[PDB]
Order: sequence, then C-alpha cells, then structure tokens
Amino acid sequence: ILQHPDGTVLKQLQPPPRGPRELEFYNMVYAADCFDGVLLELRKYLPKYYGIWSPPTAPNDLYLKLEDVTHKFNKPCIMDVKIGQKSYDPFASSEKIQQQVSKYPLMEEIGFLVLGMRVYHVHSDSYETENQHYGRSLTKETIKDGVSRFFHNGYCLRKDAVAASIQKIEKILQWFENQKQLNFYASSLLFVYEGSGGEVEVRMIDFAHVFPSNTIDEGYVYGLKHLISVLRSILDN
Ligand SMILES: c1cc(-c2onc3ccc(-c4nnn[nH]4)cc23)cc(C2CCN(C3CCC3)CC2)c1
Repeated sequence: ILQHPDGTVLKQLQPPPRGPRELEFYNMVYAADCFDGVLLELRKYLPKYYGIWSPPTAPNDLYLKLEDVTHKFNKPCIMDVKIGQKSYDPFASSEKIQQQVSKYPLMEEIGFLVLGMRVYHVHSDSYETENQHYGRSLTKETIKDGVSRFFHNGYCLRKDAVAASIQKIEKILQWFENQKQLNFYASSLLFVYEGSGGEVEVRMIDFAHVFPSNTIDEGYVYGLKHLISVLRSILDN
C-alpha cells in the first residue's frame, strides 16, 4: 500500500493470477453500466475505486487507485482482519491448501485472523504496531483479549469504537445474507477509528480470491458473526 497525499492508496497488482483477479473484481463491481443491485450495494463497503493506474512512463507497472479509508482521520487506529474459515480458494492444490491452512490452522475454528493493527496511544504520543505473527499467535483462549488490544488508548477501552464496529459489521453481514453470487477467500475488513466518539470505518478490502458462487458465503458469514460476538463480549469488559 502506497499512501498518496490526495487521499488515495495505490495498491500494486499482486503476481498472476491474484493481481489480475483483484483488478477484474473492482472492474466488475464499479462497472459504470452495472445495474446489479447486489453489486451496487456492495460499493458502499469497498474503498472507492478510481480505476487501474500505471506510471506515465511505465505502462507495465499496474496499480489499483483506491480510496484511502484512513484519510479523514487525524490519528487513525487501523486493524486489518482476514475473514473466513478458509483462506485458500476453490482452485487451490493440495499443497496450496496445506500452505494456507498451515499459515493459521485455527481459521476454520475462529473464522477470522488479525493480520495487523496500528494503535495510537495518547499518553505516549506514539503508535503500537502488531504484525502477522501477533494474530497468528492468538488462540480461542486469547482471541478476545487479542482483539481488545486494538481498542486500548492506554487509559480507556474505546467501547464507542467497539459498538460502532459491531454496527457497521452488521450492515456488511446483512449484505452477505442477501447475496449468493460471490464467495470471498483471504479477504479482509479494515477497521479504522479516531485515536486523537463513534467515528469509525469498517471496509472490505483485498479481493485477489473472490469467485462467482451459487451459495451463501457461509465461511465469511461465520467469521463476521464470530467477530461480532467477540466484539459484543468486549463491551462487557
Ligand atoms: C493505511 C491505509 C490502508 C488502507 O487505507 N485504505 C485502503 C484501501 C485498500 C487497502 C488494501 N487493499 N488491499 N490491500 N490493502 C488498504 C487501505 C491500510 C493500511 C495498513 C497497511 C498495512 N496492512 C498490512 C499490515 C498487516 C497487513 C494493514 C493495513 C494503512
């Protein structure tokens, strides 16, 4: 992710087939002739899409120009959560399935994985960052506290942001409960709140493994529901 002062991020297309798939996903969704009400509603929950972008002198070098979801924040607190029971897609090999499950074998059980968080602490005027290994360390025993960490400013638990996150996730869940045409693997929710009341972003990102489907995305739903349940329990801290 490259953060542009103009309020966008540039995301470089991943190597094929993933990068091209993500381009096609955005293209399909933000198709200017798209009257599909499912895809029209989905736009609300994605970064705004400004089309494919390449440097003036390098047509080879492909990026997506996306809304920076953090842009309107002063001190954004950012958490990326991979959603679903499976982070491998329907066309993965045995090896690829094994690669994906081994990365985090609790994916089926929990239905989400914290990819990272960046949390502004007021009293130190600084950020705590957690990486891949943080979320991949979390077990059933420690997931609730693992998530809670995101909402700690080093003086209070930001229950406002927790409650707001549930409310926004709920609308995304409603979207998924009303569509049977897309299944989403290894995709994420980007949570943002103000670290400097209820000012929150929750957006879907990372679409290198979104496939056509005939069924409810049950794995994504399970993850949203479980994530909500964790967030709900945190409101009782
Ligand atoms: C500032 C802005 C964004 C961001 O803001 N708007 C965004 C829109 C899309 C994406 C995006 N799409 N695909 N992957 N990221 C990312 C966006 C994302 C971040 C961080 C960038 C680093 N990622 C990594 C670290 C854990 C995974 C966590 C999220 C920081």
